[PDB]
Amino acid sequence: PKIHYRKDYKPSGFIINNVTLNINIHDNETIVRSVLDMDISKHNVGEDLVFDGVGLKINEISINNKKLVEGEEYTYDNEFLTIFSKFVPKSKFAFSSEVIIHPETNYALTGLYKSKNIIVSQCEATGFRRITFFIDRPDMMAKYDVTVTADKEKYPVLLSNGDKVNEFEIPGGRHGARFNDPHLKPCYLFAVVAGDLKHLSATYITKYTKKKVELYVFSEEKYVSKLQWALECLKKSMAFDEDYFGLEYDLSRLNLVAVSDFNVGAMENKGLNIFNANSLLASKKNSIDFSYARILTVVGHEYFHNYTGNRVTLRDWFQLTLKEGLTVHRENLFSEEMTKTVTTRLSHVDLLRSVQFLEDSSPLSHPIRPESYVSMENFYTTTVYDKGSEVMRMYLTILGEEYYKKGFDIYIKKNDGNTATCEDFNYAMEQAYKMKKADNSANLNQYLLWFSQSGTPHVSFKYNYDAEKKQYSIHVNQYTKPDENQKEKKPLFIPISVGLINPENGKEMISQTTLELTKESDTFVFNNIAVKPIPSLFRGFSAPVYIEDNLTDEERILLLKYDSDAFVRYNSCTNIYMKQILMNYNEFLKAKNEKLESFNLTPVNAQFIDAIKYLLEDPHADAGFKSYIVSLPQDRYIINFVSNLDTDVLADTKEYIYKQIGDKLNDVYYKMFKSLEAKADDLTYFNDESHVDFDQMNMRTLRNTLLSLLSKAQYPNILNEIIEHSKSPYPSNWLTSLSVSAYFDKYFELYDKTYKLSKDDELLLQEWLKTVSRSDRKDIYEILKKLENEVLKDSKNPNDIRAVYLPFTNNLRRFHDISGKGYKLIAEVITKTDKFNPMVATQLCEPFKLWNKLDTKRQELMLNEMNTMLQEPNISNNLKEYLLRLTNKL
Ligand SMILES: Cc1cccc(CNC(=O)N[C@H](CC(C)C)C(=O)NO)c1
Ligand SMILES: [Mg+2]
Ligand SMILES: [Mg+2]
Ligand SMILES: [Mg+2]
Ligand SMILES: [Zn+2]
Repeated sequence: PKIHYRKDYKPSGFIINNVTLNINIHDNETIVRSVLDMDISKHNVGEDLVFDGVGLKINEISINNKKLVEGEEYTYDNEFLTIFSKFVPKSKFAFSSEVIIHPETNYALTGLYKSKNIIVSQCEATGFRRITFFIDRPDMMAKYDVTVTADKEKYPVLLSNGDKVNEFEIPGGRHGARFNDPHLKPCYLFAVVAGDLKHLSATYITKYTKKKVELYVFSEEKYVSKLQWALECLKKSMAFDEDYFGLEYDLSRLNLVAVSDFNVGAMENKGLNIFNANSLLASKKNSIDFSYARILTVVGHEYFHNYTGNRVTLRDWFQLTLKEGLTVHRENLFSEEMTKTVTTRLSHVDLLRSVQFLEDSSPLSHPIRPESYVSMENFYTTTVYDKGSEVMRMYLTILGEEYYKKGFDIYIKKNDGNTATCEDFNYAMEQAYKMKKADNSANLNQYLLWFSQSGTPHVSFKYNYDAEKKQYSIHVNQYTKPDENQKEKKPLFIPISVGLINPENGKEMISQTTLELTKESDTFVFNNIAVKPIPSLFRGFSAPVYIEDNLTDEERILLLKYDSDAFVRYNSCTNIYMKQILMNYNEFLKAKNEKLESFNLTPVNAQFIDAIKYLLEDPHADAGFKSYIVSLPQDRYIINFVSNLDTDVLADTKEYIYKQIGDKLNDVYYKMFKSLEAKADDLTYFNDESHVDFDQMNMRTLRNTLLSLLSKAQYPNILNEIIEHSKSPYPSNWLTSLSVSAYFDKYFELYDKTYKLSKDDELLLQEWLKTVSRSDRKDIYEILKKLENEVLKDSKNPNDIRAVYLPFTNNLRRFHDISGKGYKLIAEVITKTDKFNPMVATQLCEPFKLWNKLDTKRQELMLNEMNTMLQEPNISNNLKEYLLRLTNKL
């Protein structure tokens, strides 16, 4: 395989200053004419001029109006256009090409493609080369003049980046529009859209310079009614970047556009952000609650890239985390601010410690700045994004808000209009650190290990209290497991946000403080500690690590009830559940393997259950928080703690724990389910697509979590409640009625009822598909076949394929059926999908990432299917690299 290495970065021998494009859309072809105004750089050594260009049909090639001929002045192999050096000018020159491409058959959704009746582009990372020839790498920055032409009836709205400088008619019922983007950019930020689009618009006035910006949001006509919340979230995003970061938008217009067929969430093309419709479009009668959160985060994310990615871009793709990690951190800050609910930060932590920790213990483990790749696309990972965000967030923890803001401003100004590297960011943060420490010898050189070292650190603690001296010590150790990336792991700079709780009264004993652990181990000592405390460690989840608190369950319960920090409270609960899960798992496992006729199970701690009841009954405690405490840890979290995991044993473990707690709490759960109804399902704001009450949404979440618990329990007459719930105007509620009815004969009636409610809205139907797919049904395999035949059919829409299959893959009992039939079904979907969309096929590989954590029969079955996929003729480079890495061959 062709391997690119971070250390081998070199600047190009060429410069592209201006790009002038004419994109002429017709029914069965698009013609792209492109002039590149180029020059020779100071790094040039008279090399051949090599352009990326994939799947292009060449009409003509010229340099300075001299036609070039295949075999004589150039070669083209369908991937690279090579202009022999004799024909490459030695000073400024014009390169012209005209190629033909076919969006109407581009089902890979990269380059220029058709999504329903909209023509749209996706260029990040390597898509621009599928539109026209270029030196397709992010350090090749240029200014763009783009003309789009098309049939006017079919494609009345034409957009590209930047200012629309002209619009004109063309004979034969066509028309054109010309765009000028004045900001230098890499080609990955180019976009064009053509469609029969409708819009909502508003004018935003910037805070400092009072610049008028016209905001447009666009969709197909059918769904124009679903654009309003996106527009509001854009206004919120713009205000937040002004208010926190002092950053103002930099063009007269910003367009956001929803398309039905999109590989991921959205894309930050300058002035022309393009979204998966599931991440831009909602209405309260037609969307579940989680859509509102998702749109807020994704709009925010793309908007924040306008500085972190666009105005300051990447030197090379190994720097991906510099824009994605930093943008996710900005997006998280924004979301926390907008929602004002503690469950926001918790949700980010839950995702990291489940999916990202799994990745980091897998054969796919990489540092947030990888050292190599074959397909850069396989590095758009939860590591690069979510661990990257936690690495970006630790700078804020270490510096505090004022000095963090200073460092960020150093970075953003210094590198404006240019490329940057992770080192540039660390250098800016290090300038702030020196100022904070008032010591120009302080440095953050150790911090760089967070970019280069893979794997999750393990941090463990020991405590000692001397009552005569009123003196308390916290001794801390860190360990990272050696791996394929580093055989010897070095200690990191780990910030440990800490409090100390008095167990006698539940109160805070110290000003919160941040311990800076820089060695493999260290002991932090506190004086004037009046009684033995219970430590409150890694407040806010202050570093991306495995925490071993070495606390008793009695101490954990005291923190769950009385600590101030939502993460420590949640983590203390998590830890009590993990101790129980591992103990019961081992009990069940021994019983199974020893074929015992009788055995014991350790009961769930009765004081913990009493604590759960106390919190649930507190009318002043948070509804969202409550929903986390009655839920066991996610399976992907649990599996980080078990080797050779028997998934059936784990399923039996979780069922036993849930049943123990419900046997004590179900009546509490029912009383709460009823008592929360009035406030949860209040219709204030039901017609207001500009405002969401996130606390009220967390109440619905709690109700729906409780309803699931009671339904699984067969609580008496709960079917009555399920049927009433299916009549609620909130889709979150009526789709929950379908999933919780899985435990009853009424499931197929609710399946039909909710289908009819869902089938006329593309996105609501996809949410119905997910609801069916995750249903806890013994007959799930026959239900999947019914979805395939009756609803999915031949769809190539990634959202339809993902909706049908991914939730089902999280069904611990059924997906991991010891026959292997679950593994076979998903492997067939992967292979099928790879024939037209390699990026989506690699997404669908997700359940296989934990293969080497499973018991040896399941390991063998997963491995069999992975190797079968690898044998498929014409397997994509994306899928083949992924699977070779995952199976320890690469
Ligand atoms: C964790 C993670 C891995 C890969 C991709 C994503 C995010 N979904 C997106 O929409 N990502 C895009 C990538 C573009 C190249 C489409 C993004 O970062 N938009 O800013 C998450
Ligand atoms: Mg082609
Ligand atoms: Mg997010
Ligand atoms: Mg469709
Ligand atoms: Zn992004």
